[PDB]
Amino acid sequence: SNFAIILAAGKGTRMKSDLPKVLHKVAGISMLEHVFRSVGAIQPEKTVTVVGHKAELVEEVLAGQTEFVTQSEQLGTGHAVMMTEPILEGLSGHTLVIAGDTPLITGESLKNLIDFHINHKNVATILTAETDNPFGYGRIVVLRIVEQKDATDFEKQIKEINTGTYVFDNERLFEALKNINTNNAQGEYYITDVIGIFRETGEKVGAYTLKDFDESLGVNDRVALATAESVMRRRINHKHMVNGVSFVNPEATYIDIDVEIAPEVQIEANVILKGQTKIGAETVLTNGTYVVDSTIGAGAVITNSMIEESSVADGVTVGPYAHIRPNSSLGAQVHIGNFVEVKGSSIGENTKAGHLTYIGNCEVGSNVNFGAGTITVNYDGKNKYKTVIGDNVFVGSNSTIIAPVELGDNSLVGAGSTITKDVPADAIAIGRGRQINKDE
Amino acid sequence: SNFAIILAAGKGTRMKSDLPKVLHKVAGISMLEHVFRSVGAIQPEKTVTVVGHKAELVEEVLAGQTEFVTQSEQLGTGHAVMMTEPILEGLSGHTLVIAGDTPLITGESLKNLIDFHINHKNVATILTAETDNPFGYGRIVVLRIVEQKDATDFEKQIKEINTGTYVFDNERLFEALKNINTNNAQGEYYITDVIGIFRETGEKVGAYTLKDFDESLGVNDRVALATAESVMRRRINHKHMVNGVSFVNPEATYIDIDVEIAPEVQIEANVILKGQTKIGAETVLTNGTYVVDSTIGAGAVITNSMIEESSVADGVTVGPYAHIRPNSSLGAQVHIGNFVEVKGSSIGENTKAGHLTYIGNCEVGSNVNFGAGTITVNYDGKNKYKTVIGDNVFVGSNSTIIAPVELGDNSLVGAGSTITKDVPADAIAIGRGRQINKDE
Amino acid sequence: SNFAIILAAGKGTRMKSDLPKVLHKVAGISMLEHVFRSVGAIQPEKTVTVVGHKAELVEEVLAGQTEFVTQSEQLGTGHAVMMTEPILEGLSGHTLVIAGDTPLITGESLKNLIDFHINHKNVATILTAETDNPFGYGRIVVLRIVEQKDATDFEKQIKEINTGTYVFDNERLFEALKNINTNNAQGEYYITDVIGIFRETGEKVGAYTLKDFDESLGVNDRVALATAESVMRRRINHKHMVNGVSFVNPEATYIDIDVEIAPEVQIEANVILKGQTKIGAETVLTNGTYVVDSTIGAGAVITNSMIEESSVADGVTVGPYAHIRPNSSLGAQVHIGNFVEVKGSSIGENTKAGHLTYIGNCEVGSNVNFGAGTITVNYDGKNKYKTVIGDNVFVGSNSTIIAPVELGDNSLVGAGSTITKDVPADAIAIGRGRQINKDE
Ligand SMILES: [Ca+2]
Ligand SMILES: [Ca+2]
Ligand SMILES: [Ca+2]
Ligand SMILES: [Ca+2]
Repeated sequence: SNFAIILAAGKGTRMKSDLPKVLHKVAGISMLEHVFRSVGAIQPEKTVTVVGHKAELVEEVLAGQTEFVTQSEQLGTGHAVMMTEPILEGLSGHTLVIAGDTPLITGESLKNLIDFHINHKNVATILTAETDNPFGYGRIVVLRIVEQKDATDFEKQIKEINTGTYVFDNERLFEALKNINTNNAQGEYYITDVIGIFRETGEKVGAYTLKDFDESLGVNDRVALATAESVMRRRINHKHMVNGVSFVNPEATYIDIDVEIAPEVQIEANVILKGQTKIGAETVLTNGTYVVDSTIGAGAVITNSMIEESSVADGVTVGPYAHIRPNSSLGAQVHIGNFVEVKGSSIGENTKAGHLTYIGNCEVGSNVNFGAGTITVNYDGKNKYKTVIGDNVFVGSNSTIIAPVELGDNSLVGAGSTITKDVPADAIAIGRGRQINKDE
Repeated sequence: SNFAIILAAGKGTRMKSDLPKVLHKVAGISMLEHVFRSVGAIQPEKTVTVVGHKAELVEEVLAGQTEFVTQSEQLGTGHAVMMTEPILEGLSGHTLVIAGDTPLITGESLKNLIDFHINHKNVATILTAETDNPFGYGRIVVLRIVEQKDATDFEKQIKEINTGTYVFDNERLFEALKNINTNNAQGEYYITDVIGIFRETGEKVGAYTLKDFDESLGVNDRVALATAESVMRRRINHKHMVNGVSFVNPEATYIDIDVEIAPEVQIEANVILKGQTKIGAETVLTNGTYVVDSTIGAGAVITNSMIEESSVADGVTVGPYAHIRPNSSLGAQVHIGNFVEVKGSSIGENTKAGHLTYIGNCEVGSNVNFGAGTITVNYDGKNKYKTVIGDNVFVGSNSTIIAPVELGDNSLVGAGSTITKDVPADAIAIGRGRQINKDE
Repeated sequence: SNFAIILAAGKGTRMKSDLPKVLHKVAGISMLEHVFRSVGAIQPEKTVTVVGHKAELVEEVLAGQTEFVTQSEQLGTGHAVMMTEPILEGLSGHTLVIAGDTPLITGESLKNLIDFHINHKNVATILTAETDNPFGYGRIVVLRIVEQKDATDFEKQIKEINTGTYVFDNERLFEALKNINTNNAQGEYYITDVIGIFRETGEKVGAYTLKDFDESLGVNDRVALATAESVMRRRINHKHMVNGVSFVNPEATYIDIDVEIAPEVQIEANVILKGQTKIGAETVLTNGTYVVDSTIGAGAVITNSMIEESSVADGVTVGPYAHIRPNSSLGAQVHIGNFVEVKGSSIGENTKAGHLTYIGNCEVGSNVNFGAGTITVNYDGKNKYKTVIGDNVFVGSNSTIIAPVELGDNSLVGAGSTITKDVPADAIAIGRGRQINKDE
């Protein structure tokens, strides 16, 4: 009963990019994916995306749930939708035609668009909006969509404009296109021509007006791309605020569309949350914090730090200026202070690494203490090695732990030491020279 | 002659918080405290705050200057103000009734509110404002405050709305409430009912209209809380700019309400100043700088750094990426470079710690030089120790100074050394091994 | 044929600064320089800047291309322009009179201003604009410029105001001033008085209206200075976006007026680019990145780092939290990780310094590897020294390389070592003590 056609064929030269226009991201995902998500709201029985230049590229990612069709020749929107003929020809119902570059339209508006369509038995309904600066846009007279050039000194005053989003009765849509194309006397034909045909035939043409004009934004250049990110950012942050998350400045906090955040979390300005990130209850995120594809538990405090593809338990304190790199896990109540880098290591609960430390490829136990300046070495030039540090070990400041090596439970390393051999449990490893003063 | 009643009883379920609503902060202090500060402007002979859930909590901080009264049962604003009867009953004068959730109202407006009250001998004056979207708010007809539901197809057009802030003649206020409550035929009664009673009795009811509608904002959820921080931020930064402080972007700089800043200071965007912080003349604060409960002198340059509960003299340069922790003091012209952490230490003038260094619990003299990579160790596992470093000492790069220990004036430590014993004045301490090459 | 007079004499007491008002910067250069750049658009045969207090200071920088004249006495704008008499007296043509504190006016508007001037043969044309809050500004009746005080209950309604920018026929301009000054019966005389004289004489006085009122902004205090930076920031970022640069938030990115950025560059919010900075194609700049007077190549990724007066080749990755200091050069595909400081050193291609490292005054070859914690020492107290590190050298973690010293190609340093003597090619230098365990 409901069908959807997504127009996603290049031609976006104002973007000054080699990437297909619809692949440019907005709050974490491509414009095309935001459009697929809105389209899902109408629960279309079938969906077809017309692609073009770098066709496979657009398919080489956001594929699967959707049928694709390629157009090797660009002859306008009419032609583009004509390329979906092989799949929608004959079926009865309602067909939504939408551009892959209008990422701000919501599922709720698409739905209101169809409802209106049916509630008036229209043959075609134009999604429209009102602006005080109609310049350029096609004007809505419903009788006909007058273009800017073909507009009369009078018509150039119509506030209501065409958003380029439509709903047509599937049977008549392909008919009109088939017709226009042959008796067009021109090469390229636009989808708005079909609106012209229903005018001739006296068929019913409705128009749904959007409440918010800004949701109709079509992205043609990077100025409109930034505007899209601005609206999407406000939308995302608004939902988080209604859900109990505090923002010092929601106009300057950057949270991707799929990030999950528990109520009571507090977010200072200029925090960045990307990908599949998740934040537990009562966690505090301070200015400069940057988190990507990670999980942060409840009661944590992340201070001006960078966390990537890692997991952080409840009550962890990180920062300021720490870097938690891929595949690290920080156990409950762990503390990572300033200028510490943790990479590919698991760290047991209550362990502390408060300063200028590098921990890579280690399995670390609980209640371990890393003195300021501790460095793990697990790279020789071609191969890496792992290090095991037991529970309750004390690693003196400015030490160098050279892997492969193991430190047993409760062992201790003296400051300034260089460890090259296993240190047994309860032992004490020292590898530093003796001090020698010299008067005058 | 002037009395004030502050309504601060829970019921804020849209906040999704376990903290009493009025305790949520805006620019450094609770909404309740911003309201107390505005209220002080009318110089009320007596002030009473009606609290409720977590009553003690609200008292367990912002107490002292104000009388509190608890309401174990929530039966509306009428009931809430009725709880202050034991204290304001009988007194003559003017009584301001204000919610603890309207933190943007200024003392100047409260004052204009009273003046208006007296200048018209009103019995009650409603603080009002005009908006183009009156939906939801009580409409002002002065005759009566028509609610959204009880509003006629006509009345729902009144632009002027009720802010919920009022001034009543104290004697008649408690009378009407006492009355309504008994012949109410209902449990809960609203303070706006008193406006209804004065209508019956034909008493004079005025209305003061605020010039700025946004100052009337009542905070019910975290979206309005962010709006309150946005307005308060602009207000605070505006005053600093009029006072000679330059801001690269005052819409994105976060300065708490009590921070003091001398004229000629320059502030880049995204700087955060909290608590009792004070900044001296001509100081430059760059992007990312975060200062809490600290004092910074004149002529300093703080570059992307974090400073907490410390004192910084004139001409100090800090950063980028340095962390000055609690109870540290940096003398005149001291320089702390990148990746340096200073914790609980005093540092004499002209001393320099330019790179990757950790200085904790030390008393440091003047003209000292910390080579890159120097680490102080004053933690054994259960106990801490102090270190004294005299004037003009040179601490070679990558050294480890293990406390307790002392370095005498003009002494010197060789790079890569580990110091465990006192180093006498003018001496030279070395604790590093010898280098051994190996051909091929 | 075209002449220009720039009014830049102090009197800006609301700025609370000891610097001449026009010297305050906006997006990297003084307000005066933005005005010179707009003025150049009219291609003036001669340009004269009237200075005053700290006269030399204004000349001690933005000099050269312009004639200066000092006024030791402040008797108004009429007097100020009278000081340029010695140079413009007698010449025929058109003379633009503009204040050094209106940095937002564009060259395109100045040009439209002259065109209008000539297209109407006016004797004088007032650059005007319309605002809904004319309060304070001089009203435009063209007949006369009525001031706020001398305005009639009616005139105080004129929406069109005087921007203080004018074009006069050079011959008549000095005539009227010469006249007014003698029969003024007052000390100070304003340039708007000349508009009064042409009214008496019945001469033609036109007015060009600006499309954007905000471009007329005169900066008198730091609140308007921030507004100027806000408009200039939007203008600069807009041009970059039209040119192919992506901005996550162009309202919070700080790019100086002369920074050059190649298309396809991606810029996260809160990035700062200053001075003569240049960014190559497809480079990614993340939140917190701060670049000053540097060149970054194509395909680089700068993550939250500070780069000053340096050069960075193609494919370099820097950050997070690295500091590249003055006079450093990073070769192609070099990698500088977190907490690394590079100062005055050249670094060959593919070299890697991934953690907690300080590299100063070194010449480093290609394919070198700096293990975490490596420190170069080239400071003794009064003198500095250089270090040469050949190609393919491996510098073990936590080492100390003490200059002057040299490491030959393919040599290697063992971790925890202190190097004080040259290390020959293919050799292996070790300077660490031996580890000694201790049971229980
Ligand atoms: Ca274990
Ligand atoms: Ca001393
Ligand atoms: Ca070579
Ligand atoms: Ca070290």
